[PDB]
Amino acid sequence: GSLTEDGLSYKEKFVVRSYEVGSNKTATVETIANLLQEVGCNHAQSVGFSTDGFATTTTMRKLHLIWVTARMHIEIYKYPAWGDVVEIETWCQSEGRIGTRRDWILKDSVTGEVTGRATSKWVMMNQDTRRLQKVSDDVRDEYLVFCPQEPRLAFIPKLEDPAQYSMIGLKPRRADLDMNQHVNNVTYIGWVLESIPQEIVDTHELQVITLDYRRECQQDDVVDSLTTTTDSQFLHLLRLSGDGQEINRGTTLWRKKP
Amino acid sequence: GSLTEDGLSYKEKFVVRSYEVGSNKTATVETIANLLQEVGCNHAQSVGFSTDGFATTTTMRKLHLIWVTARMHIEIYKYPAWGDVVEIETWCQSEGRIGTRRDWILKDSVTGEVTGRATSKWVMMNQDTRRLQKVSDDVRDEYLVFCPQEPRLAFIPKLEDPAQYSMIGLKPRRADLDMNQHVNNVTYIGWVLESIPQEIVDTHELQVITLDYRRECQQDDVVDSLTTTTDSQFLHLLRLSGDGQEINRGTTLWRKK
Ligand SMILES: CC1=C(c2ccccc2)C(=O)N(C(C)(C)c2cc(Cl)cc(Cl)c2)CO1
Ligand SMILES: CC1=C(c2ccccc2)C(=O)N(C(C)(C)c2cc(Cl)cc(Cl)c2)CO1
Repeated sequence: GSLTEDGLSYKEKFVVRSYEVGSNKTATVETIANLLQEVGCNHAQSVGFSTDGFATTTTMRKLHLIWVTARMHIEIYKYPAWGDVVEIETWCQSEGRIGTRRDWILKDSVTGEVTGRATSKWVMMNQDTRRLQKVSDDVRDEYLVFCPQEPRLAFIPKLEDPAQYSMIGLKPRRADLDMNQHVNNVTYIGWVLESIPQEIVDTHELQVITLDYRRECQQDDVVDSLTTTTDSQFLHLLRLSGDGQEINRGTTLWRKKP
Repeated sequence: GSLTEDGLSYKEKFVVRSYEVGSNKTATVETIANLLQEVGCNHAQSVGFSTDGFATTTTMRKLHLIWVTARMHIEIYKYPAWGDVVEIETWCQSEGRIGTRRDWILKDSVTGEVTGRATSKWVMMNQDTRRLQKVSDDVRDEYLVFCPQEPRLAFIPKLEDPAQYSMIGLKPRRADLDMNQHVNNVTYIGWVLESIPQEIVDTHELQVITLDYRRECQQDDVVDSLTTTTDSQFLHLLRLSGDGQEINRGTTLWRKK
């Protein structure tokens, strides 16, 4: 991949792999989320951020601050097949003192058609206290020149008991942990979807997913995935085993297979 | 990637991805096993096999047979870092009537130094009955021309109760199922390693894994991973939760970091 002409966005091509696809021989939404993160990480490395975190700025490192996902919104018009080339363009925008927003456009590299779009909201957290805080001038100074400064946009209630559907006792595997031994953001997507009935997954494609991130799942945590029906639309809640804390809430929109 | 000069092997380069690495910022053994499968799948497609199975020949389709892994043996000398370029060469050889053998060599793309090797034995079976079939002349005729004909080589007891270590209630998620709707062969590797104590994983690197595949885990099955100590060496057993039907047995060899 590489920075675009103006150095304010980053493009990368990916060949969809045999193990990245599900029943339809098309990329899973988990694969798409992984590719989105990869092109985001590669953008960060191309403008000189260190590999030790997600675009931790010098001052963020001294103050023990990290970027964490508040929200992820993905819309897929067409999932690319095994062996297809997808091109993903990504950029990051400052959102004043609240945090940063990373956006993505997915294209079929052969046709140039837009096959999907994504947007994510990231906030700053003290890595030690897990408390959120406003982006200071000092931190913004260290990344604003890498961001388009005119707007460039690619583009949830709490599930009530009883849930219509559930998948309980979901556990992180060592493969779900990133370099920092934190649960990968993409695992949460997989967990949300686990409580959708197989009959829906077998006959529908996921068109839209919106996830709110409340709290991390640790390596030794156990998670329950809860789903209620609200094209089919669902409301989602991930919470810790034992009526523990909410970790995620979300919605999905599914379209009938063709 | 592409077929090599003589058309009897396939090479592909991979740039190791951010999410493919663990603690040391080097590729997981699960990532390496996935890349091995991918370069194997891409070889199959380059010599004309369709995506509907793992290199199902015309006659295998008529007889309702598929290739399944009987045994996987991987040795890693050096796990490549995030952003490193690894080159994998792969080829397939007939094993008389027993089945096929796919081998892999992993190299540092820049130095040509061999960083790993793998070999796998694959057998023909009806997925539903699990009944094994010796490779007939008619099936061999449909793939032998894509294989080197002279040998080219890249290069287990049942755990007794009680196991020293265990991880119980392991269940496949939707991402663990392949395009043909069965549990990915790499999931079994992850499950085996789940019962290795954290203290070993934190201080050691996996140098060797040998897995014997006894029968498939279905989408709704629940698995127990059992490990006993035998450089540290372990014996491994994956069995169905409840009835204790054997799914896999294996051994691992770990070196200090
Ligand atoms: C400085 C910065 C950038 C950033 C901004 C402009 C250019 C490159 C990175 C950035 O993308 N950040 C976030 C947190 C959005 C990010 C997202 C992703 Cl999926 C990967 C990385 Cl590794 C990081 C925040 O901090
Ligand atoms: C015909 C064939 C080939 C084969 C033989 C020569 C050239 C290409 C494929 C082959 O590789 N087979 C196995 C089953 C070993 C294989 C392994 C892998 Cl990791 C992927 C595929 Cl998709 C299949 C079996 O049958």
